[PDB]
Amino acid sequence: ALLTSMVQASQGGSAVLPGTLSLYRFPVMLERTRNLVAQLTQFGTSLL
Amino acid sequence: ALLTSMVQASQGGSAVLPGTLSLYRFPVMLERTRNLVAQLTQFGTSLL
Amino acid sequence: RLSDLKIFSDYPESLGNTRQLKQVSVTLPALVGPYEDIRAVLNYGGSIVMPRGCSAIALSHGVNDSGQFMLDFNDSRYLPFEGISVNDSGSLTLSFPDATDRQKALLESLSDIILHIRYTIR
Amino acid sequence: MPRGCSAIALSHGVNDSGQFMLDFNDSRYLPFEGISVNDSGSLTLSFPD
Amino acid sequence: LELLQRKFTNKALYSWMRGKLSAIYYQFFDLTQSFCLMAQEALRRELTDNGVTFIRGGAWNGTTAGLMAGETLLLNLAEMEKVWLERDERALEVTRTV
Amino acid sequence: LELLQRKFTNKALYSWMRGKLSAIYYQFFDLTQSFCLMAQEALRRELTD
Amino acid sequence: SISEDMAQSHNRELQAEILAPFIAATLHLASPDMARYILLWTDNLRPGGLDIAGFMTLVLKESLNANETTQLVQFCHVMAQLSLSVQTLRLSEAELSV
Repeated sequence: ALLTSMVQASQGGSAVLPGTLSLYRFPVMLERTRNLVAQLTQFGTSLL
Repeated sequence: ALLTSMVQASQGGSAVLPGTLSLYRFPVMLERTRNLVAQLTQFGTSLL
Repeated sequence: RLSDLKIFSDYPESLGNTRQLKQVSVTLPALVGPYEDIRAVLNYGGSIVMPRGCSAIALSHGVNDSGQFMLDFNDSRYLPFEGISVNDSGSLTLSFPDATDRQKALLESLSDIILHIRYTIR
Repeated sequence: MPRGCSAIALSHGVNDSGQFMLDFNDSRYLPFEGISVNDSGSLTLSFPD
Repeated sequence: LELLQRKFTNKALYSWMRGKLSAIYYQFFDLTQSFCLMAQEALRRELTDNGVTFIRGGAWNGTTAGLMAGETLLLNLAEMEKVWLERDERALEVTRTV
Repeated sequence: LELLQRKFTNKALYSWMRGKLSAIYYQFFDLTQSFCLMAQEALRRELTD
Repeated sequence: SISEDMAQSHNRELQAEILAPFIAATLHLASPDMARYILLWTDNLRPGGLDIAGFMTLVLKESLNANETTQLVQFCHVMAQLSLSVQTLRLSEAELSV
């Protein structure tokens, strides 16, 4: 009688580049990035 | 014994017309288009 | 030179040590003819990283000039010269072009230069 | 008190408020706001040098 | 089978709903693409660089029957916003009397 | 089986939709990470730390 | 969802694209593309001397139908026959398009 099993392999992660300086103060950038990450989360949910 | 298969055909894509110039500056137009695109995405999800 | 002004010594060592510029204006008490505009440039020659275009201003009328349409301290964008440490080793340069030349008479009529520096203490 | 809302600086001294502009509709607390009038504390004016 | 045919959500209702939604989607896509185009024109005017192009077409691809067309517009608008943020600058002011 | 193959939401449609969404997600992640980095730089400048 | 302006246009492909979703809804077709190709086939057939433009003009009438009801019902009957035959044969969309 045969059997089967799952196999896993080593996986890596992303890296971080040095950032850049914008022109607006902190709260405006915070809100913009919040909107962008909300959009990204919606995309991920649809993919799943 | 009979069998069946899927058939695909060549498909095209949309084109781009020259744009027009509005009266408002950039960020407000950006936000309006963002709202419209969000509505379009909701329509697509409902269709699916 | 900025550090040569000894601004840091104008107040006690307490109350905070992080003192940075917030706004710079400049007044030129000189006789200027009607329908004539002064032309000057104020520039920062330091080495601290700055947002684009926030390191120099232009001078047209020279009466408490700030180089702006209107001055709004609640602006969502950084004001010119904002964030510069008052103890910096850099220098501020005032340049009058074509003063040999067209701006000769106005510069002869010039008495001195006055700077208004508004900064914060934390 | 909230941080930094316990002292102001005097530069010109003509109805000075120690601010760029005074806006009573500010989202942040004004200096000395919230002090009970019947408090036992004292206000100190200091002239250095 | 008879009960299945008399259902409130029978075949006819679903067919009509998806037909109407398909028509609405088809018109809304044109409207939103026109909006994106005028936004891109505004950005081009702001940067004084006619060479930047972000709406490259192909959003409505027949393979997916036009679905998830809006995602491409969202990505293009995000790229537009990033370009505007990175290349923005505070301009010097000059007044001249003639 | 024949009906299953002729469906509107057949295998090909799902494959194409998920591939396109995967590409969009891959690019959007880079965009939003860059945005977060500039926000963090702005905060660092604000706190002078 | 129609207007006289597209009735006078000579682009029959655009008219087929416009009318596809409603035809699909009224015939229980799988997708709007199948409806568009069925419409093109019917236009090639010309059942009662009516092309796509003739049908679209007949729709845009305030019941001013003396004997054109015969043409309208004949066109609709031919369309229904074609759609039913395609559905029975289980013809794929790719083969029909080709």
